Amino acid sequence: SGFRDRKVMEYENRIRAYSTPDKIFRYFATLKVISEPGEAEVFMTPEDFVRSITPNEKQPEHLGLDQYIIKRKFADEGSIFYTLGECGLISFSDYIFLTTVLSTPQRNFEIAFKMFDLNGDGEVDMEEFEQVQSIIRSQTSMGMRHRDRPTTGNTLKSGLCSALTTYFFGADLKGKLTIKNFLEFQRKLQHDVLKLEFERHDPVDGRITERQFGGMLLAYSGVQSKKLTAMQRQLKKHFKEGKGLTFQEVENFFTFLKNINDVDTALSFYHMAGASLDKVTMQQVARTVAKVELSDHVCDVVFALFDCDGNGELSNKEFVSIMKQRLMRGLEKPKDMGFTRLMQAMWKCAQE
Amino acid sequence: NDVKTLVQQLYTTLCIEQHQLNKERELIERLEDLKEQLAPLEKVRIEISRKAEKRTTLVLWGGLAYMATQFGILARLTWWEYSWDIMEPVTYFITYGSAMAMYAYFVMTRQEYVYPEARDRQYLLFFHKGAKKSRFDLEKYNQLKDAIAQAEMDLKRLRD
Amino acid sequence: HENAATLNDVKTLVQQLYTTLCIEQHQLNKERELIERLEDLKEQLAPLEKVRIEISRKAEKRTTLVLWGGLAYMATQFGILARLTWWEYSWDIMEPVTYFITYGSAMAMYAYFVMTRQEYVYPEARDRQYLLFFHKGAKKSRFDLEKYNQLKDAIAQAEMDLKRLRDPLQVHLP
Amino acid sequence: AATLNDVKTLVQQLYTTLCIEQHQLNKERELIERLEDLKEQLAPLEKVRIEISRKAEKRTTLVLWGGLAYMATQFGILARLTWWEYSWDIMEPVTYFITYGSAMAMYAYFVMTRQEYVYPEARDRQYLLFFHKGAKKSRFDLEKYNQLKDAIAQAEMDLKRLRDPLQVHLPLRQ
Amino acid sequence: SHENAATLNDVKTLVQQLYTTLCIEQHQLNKERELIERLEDLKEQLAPLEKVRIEISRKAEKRTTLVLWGGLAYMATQFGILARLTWWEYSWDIMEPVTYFITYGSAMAMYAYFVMTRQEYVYPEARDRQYLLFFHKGAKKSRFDLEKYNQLKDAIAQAEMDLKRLRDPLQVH
Amino acid sequence: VIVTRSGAILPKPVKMSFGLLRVFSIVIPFLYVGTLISKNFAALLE
Amino acid sequence: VIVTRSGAILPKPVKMSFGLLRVFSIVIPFLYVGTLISKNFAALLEEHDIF
Amino acid sequence: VIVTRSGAILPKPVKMSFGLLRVFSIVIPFLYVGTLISKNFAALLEEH
Amino acid sequence: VIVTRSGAILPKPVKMSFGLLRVFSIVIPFLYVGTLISKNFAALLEEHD
Amino acid sequence: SLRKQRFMQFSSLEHEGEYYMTPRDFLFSVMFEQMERKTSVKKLTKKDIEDTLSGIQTAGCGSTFFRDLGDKGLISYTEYLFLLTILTKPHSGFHVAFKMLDTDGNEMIEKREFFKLQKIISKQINTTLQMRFFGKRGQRKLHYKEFRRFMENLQTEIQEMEFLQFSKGLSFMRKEDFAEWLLFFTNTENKDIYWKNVREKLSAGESISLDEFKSFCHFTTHLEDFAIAMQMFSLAHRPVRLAEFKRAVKVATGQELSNNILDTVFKIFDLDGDECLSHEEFLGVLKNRMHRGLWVPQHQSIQEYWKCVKKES
Repeated sequence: SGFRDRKVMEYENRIRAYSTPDKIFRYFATLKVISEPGEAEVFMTPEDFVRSITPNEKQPEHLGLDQYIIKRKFADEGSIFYTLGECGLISFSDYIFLTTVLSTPQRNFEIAFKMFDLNGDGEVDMEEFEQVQSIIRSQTSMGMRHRDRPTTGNTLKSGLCSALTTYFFGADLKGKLTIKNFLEFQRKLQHDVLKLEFERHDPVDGRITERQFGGMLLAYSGVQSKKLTAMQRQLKKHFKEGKGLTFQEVENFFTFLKNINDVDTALSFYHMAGASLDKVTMQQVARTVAKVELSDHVCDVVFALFDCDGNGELSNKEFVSIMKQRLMRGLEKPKDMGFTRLMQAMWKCAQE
Repeated sequence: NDVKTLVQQLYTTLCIEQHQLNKERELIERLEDLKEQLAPLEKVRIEISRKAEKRTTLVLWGGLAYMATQFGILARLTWWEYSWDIMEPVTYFITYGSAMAMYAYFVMTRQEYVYPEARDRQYLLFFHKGAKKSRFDLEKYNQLKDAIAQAEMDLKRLRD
Repeated sequence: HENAATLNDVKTLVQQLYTTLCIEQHQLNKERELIERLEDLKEQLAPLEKVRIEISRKAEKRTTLVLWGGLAYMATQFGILARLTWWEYSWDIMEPVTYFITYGSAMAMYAYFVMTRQEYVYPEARDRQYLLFFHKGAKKSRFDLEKYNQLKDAIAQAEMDLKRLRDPLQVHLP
Repeated sequence: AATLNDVKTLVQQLYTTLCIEQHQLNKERELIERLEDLKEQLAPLEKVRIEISRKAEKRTTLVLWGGLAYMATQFGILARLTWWEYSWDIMEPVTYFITYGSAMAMYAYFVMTRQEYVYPEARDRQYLLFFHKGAKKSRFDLEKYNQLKDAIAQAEMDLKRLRDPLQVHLPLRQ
Repeated sequence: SHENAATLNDVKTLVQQLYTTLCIEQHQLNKERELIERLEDLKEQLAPLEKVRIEISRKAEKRTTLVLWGGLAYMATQFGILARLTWWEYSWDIMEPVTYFITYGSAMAMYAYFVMTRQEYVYPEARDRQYLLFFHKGAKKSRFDLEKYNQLKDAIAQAEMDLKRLRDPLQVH
Repeated sequence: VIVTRSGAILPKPVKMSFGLLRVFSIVIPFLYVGTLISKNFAALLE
Repeated sequence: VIVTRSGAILPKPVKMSFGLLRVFSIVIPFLYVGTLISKNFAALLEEHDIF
Repeated sequence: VIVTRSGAILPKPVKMSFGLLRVFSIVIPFLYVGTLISKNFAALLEEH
Repeated sequence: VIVTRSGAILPKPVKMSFGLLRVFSIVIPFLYVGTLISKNFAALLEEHD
Repeated sequence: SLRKQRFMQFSSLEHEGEYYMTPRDFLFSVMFEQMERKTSVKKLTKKDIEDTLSGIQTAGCGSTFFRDLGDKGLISYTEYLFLLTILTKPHSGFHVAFKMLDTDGNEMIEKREFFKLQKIISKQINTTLQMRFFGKRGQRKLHYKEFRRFMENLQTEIQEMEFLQFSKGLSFMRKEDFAEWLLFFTNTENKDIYWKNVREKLSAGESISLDEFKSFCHFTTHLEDFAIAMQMFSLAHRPVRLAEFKRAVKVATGQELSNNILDTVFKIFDLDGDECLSHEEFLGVLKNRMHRGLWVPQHQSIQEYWKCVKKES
């Protein structure tokens, strides 16, 4: 509002997308426990973590870049974040690890695990799970933008957090982590984060109004108010402007969404197979490629902001392009200059 | 010996009254032909000293426009496209990059970089490089200007 | 010898001239004359030195005012950037705006060098500013600065001439 | 008359030409002596000034050091308070309002005393303040010293001006 | 005479005898000749004390125009270090303090230069001081007796200022 | 310095006619161009 | 600059009467007003806010 | 100043012969050496 | 500049004897008492208040 | 382009004007892709239709039924493009294509929908594959698993029929002509540099079996996965010797190639001493093996390198 509510939220984005993850951590982190004989580490409650990802979310008014709530519980027991730290408090060395798992294709772990794999294929012990973790980290965005800064204590020379080392490698620190239960762990995460992001909408009776779900779907883009006001018109046309959606309703759409690399093919086919895209089209395809059943209400609001302006004809190349960048959250970008990865890129092809 | 000196001094005063009264009528006829050997030559220099002024008055402005684009290149990167944390290490290596040009300019011309001095020296380099093209004799010119100073420094020294 | 004979002859002839022509008193009256044209001249600008001395304090009362209005402004900017920083927008939001008014000065200390062909340094910057506040006032009172500015050149030239006529090393009025 | 006023100057230019050649030997008789009693009178007066200009000179040699220790302490309380206690992102505000705190003191010094504040001139000014105050406390008679220090050079510049008309026999250059 | 008629016409022609029967015109043409002779031998004692100084002022000039470059290499290698250690060897904020405590570490080294030489650090008048320092450091080595040279150079300057003054086109000599 | 050695007050210093407008109208249409050279640069670096 | 051409000590340079007070009476109140102008600008950028 | 006291025009200033060559050939091979001296320093800093 | 108007070499400039030792000694303790007064100050800002 | 032209270069069999195709010259175009095309013009009428479709109703396994139908059968211009995807396109899209255009949960299509299916995969008069897939009058449907198992048959036929081409007409082939088959689509500059090290250290050892050679042809179907494995071995700096190269082909295929072929591909690519394979372009010669592209001319490279950086960065 022309005050430190928009000029700050638009600063939040420029710190969420180009600053070193050390600055991103200690900015969003709020708790700074000193319950020690004089030591001091800084954690972040799980709610802050999801804020450290989604743009257009303002940190509480006072606990900014180095204003912390000094301590001397947070996440539910079933929530994945309880295996971390003490109650839900994410340390730094975990937050950086916890963000390579969230935004890495499932194939990369299928390969990383099956290549070091000291004896067999799919299982790795601890010391092999440090190369694997370090390698996959050395390819993600937040991996090449993180030079250890011991001055502020936020260093990553620690192993895994060790409140989950045992969750993975047993108490003896000897168990060989199979690849199967890991890719289950990751899914347990991505569904847990999708819950926190959902609860950050004040769900009355577990219901989220249609407009608040649209904003939850396009959040990882620029400004598209014109689009959410477009579906705002259809709210009176389809008369479902007082129904909302539940958490299980939205979650199915995001399970469908994990197969976008195939629904792009399906929709493109129907486009060139002489068929007009509408509710009966995508409702069916969600059953034949993703096998997940979508409700009409979700298939109502999607075309309400993705069709050819009032005809239900889903504009594929606009739809897949956005879902491509919202499926993997806004942390696949280079998050750095574009110079060296272009200059040396210019050398190699311009020479021939 | 010493007597030869004083008689020399009292001979001048008996002759210089007709010497100074002569040099006044002699300087004029000697100064005026210069003031006619100068006017046709001055009309050329008064033009090269203006078509070498415009060449160094748009280097002044041009040197300010560069301080404006380089201020719009960074007021756009810092706020709209990129952040400040990614645009700061590059707006220091030019605030220090220029502090390496203001020293490479010194060692290049043995003169410190100051706005008035570095403007005049640039003007001179434009003049001679411009005076060489119109081919008017700068040697005869400047030696007609100092020769006027001579015929003027003494005519003021002839108050008596 | 024979030189001193004629030498004493020219000595004793001109000695009569120096006595029968009242030379000792002649040169004295014209020195009295120029020391008199330096009084009607010093009296001539006296009606102006009591007016220019009024301009040169009015135009000085204003130059010493802009000087403060340059320290106040420099302070009232320190008050903005220190209250828009600590209990307002966080400091890291201002660091890109507190540099575009540091590079904004090194571009306004150059646009001043183009606007008047002399680099911006404080001592001469008030001098050029003093002269402007002078001639603007010297134009309203309408006093002939041209005469005064030329008159005060004759006083300093005549007095230098007089102090040479009375040179204690090259006696002219024994 | 025009026929006789000029010859009056002429014979005036003649009598001096018959007199000044020895009038210099009359002058250098005493001008090399007036320059000699001033010296033996200055020596007791100048033995004080050679002391006043040392007990007010080491008072300004340690303002040069004191001015440098502060410039080092203000660098030692920022090198520990940046890498050990706090972080740079919380010390950057302070170490900018210092850089801007000086640019408001190097300007106050201008409007406070009409100078530029360059190092080699602000030393001597802060030396003269130390000197005169050291001359006033020690009951030094400054007005007599400096006034006596020029008359001892006025004679020196008169003797040298008189040498060349007597050694190489050239006219007086005035 | 009672006027300019005779008494001045006497003294103005009486002087003519002394001017002609004493051969005073040879006195001027020789009192001016002695100066040229007094000036020619001066430019003869200087010629041996000049071919050796012109060697020093070239050895001590190259040894100065080498420190000028040897300050530009520094300001370049202090720019390649920071351009590497700030983009892809460290972060920028690990290298902001280290690159500010030299911007400030110089405003303490160009002040400690002032205190150390009572001079102000600006390029034009701080170069020659190092050139003027390399000269005497070479002069003390080759012991060419600068004390005579610099003084004798004043004589040639002074014993010529009057020569060009003796020939003044206004006065007669 | 205000006055010369003789005491004559120095002549009026010359000001550039509209000298404030002749610079405030060469930085504005050259500050905007400072964006286009960058706005089309990032749109090429992406 | 210490001594003149002829070795006479320069006259004592004149200071500013109440020098270090004329400056504080112009740097302190305007330092405060420097804050008050931003407060009532950002604050009054909300009620009468358009864009 | 442009003109001298009498009114004549000052002589052409002497530009350094092959100026920018000498400049850009002592700043470039000492900007690269300024990089190479850093690469093998940090990579040596993490040892001790 | 370097030579006087007559053409004589200017006199050798005078280097404050032991200029560097005089200068390091006044900037080691002063810089060092600089840290020592910052260490003993943050410990007084957070605990005693 | 060339697809319309290259098909017309070999289209000796035209019926009713429209250029048709038999597998014989069809294979000739794809088996070795250089036959010095001399296809004359001959017109086969309805009499050839009865004989060719009857040839479908005789016999034939995946390997032979296309081969023995040389100078027989019928392939149109469109079906050539569809078959082109079987060799130059991954088998993933055919899955999603069937289960979206079938009878809504059968993975089977009738005679009709196939006509559209040909045009579909192209962007991404009874012919032989028609009656091969349906009845004489379209009695049966086209099950996906029956088409999935079908393309694998042709997938092996193309390799074997060209295996003997490089295998001197014998079931075996030494390591030498394998390299000739390995880099059959090589450059001119580096080709001899390989052949040079082929000349010296590659002893005339044993041969390779027909089945095991096709295993390598199965390995070159998932090389994209293999690009990651060797890339990740660059980050964790380690050689690419047999111990890890075996691990690489293990996950890049699921299966495990025999040592004999791994020995050769080493000796052809161990240009550093059998520890540093040219993995940056070792997969390059595999990826440019069957790509239907060309090298950008230099003056066009003066323009298209602007497009290089747009995608390469």
